[PDB]
Amino acid sequence: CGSIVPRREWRALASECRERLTRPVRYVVVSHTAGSHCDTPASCAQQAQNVQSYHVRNLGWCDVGYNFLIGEDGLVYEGRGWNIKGAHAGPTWNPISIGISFMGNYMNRVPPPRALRAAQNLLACGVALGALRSNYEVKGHRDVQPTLSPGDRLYEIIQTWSHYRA
Amino acid sequence: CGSIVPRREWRALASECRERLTRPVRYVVVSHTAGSHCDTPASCAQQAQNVQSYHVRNLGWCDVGYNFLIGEDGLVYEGRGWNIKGAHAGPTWNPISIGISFMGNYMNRVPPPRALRAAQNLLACGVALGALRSNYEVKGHRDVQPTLSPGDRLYEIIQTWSHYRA
Ligand SMILES: CCCCCCC(=O)O
Ligand code: NA
Repeated sequence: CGSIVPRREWRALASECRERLTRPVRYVVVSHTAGSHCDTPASCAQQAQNVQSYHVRNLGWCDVGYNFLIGEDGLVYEGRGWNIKGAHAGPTWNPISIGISFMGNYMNRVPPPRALRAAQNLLACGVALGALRSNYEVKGHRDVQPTLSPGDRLYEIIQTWSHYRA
Repeated sequence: CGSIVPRREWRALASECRERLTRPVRYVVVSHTAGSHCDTPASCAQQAQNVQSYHVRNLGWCDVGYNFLIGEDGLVYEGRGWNIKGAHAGPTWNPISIGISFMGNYMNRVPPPRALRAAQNLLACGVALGALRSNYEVKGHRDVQPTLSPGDRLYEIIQTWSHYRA
């Protein structure tokens, strides 16, 4: 639960986000970035920077929209974290969910087991902290918004998860 | 609790080790491999293979001697794990300790924060599982055996840890 790459370590611009989530949060929404893939701590720190740059500079958002990002390096990158409302699943789901995004496009490829392990351990951590309900529900991005996110291959994997609910 | 690269994923030779540790284990001994470092899941899986090869083929040991290895990629590699007696700290400490080894030489270098985080969260996981006592003690390799292990720079860092006792 303490094995998250913190904001400063991936050279994140400072957050301007103020809106808080109400703990414990019932929902996890799993997205993909549909961005470049990365499989080294060096390449994934850069990728998290690029995603945040797009969201802050181009979209004018207070921070990277996701609560956490997942690298194919098997590390979790701190986004808005447990306590700050994300921008990842639209205005109905953002206030009542944690958004975790796998960095890449998983339409025609899977994240490696280390990426999946990182995500599953992140969610266990959320329960332990009281950030997530013990009985949290995992949704695919496409289950709550019109998108291919989180990609067909990754979507089929999260459908098998104990906490998945269509 | 927590995330770990399992034996099969780093292509480990099958273990022949049978001798069990008595849970909960009171002591953690921190070593270095004094070997080549690695900072990618690909390079660290190979490094764990190389360390195990040395221990099994050359030293004739039943498995890699460490209970867990720590990569500069920020991942933990499963060694003998929580339940099997290691070969890392000699015949007095092996039966009463978990041996975790940072892959590299930390005489004139520190492990990156992600490596240190991985190790600290591995130990929290051990407590959560009942593998380690809640009041476990961290020892440097050099505190229980005549060696420079775990290297001057890493030794100075583990001296600052909550559970460290010389
Ligand atoms: C606040 C909860 C921390 C629990 C300790 C085990 C963990 O690393 O998740
Ligand atoms: Na002491």
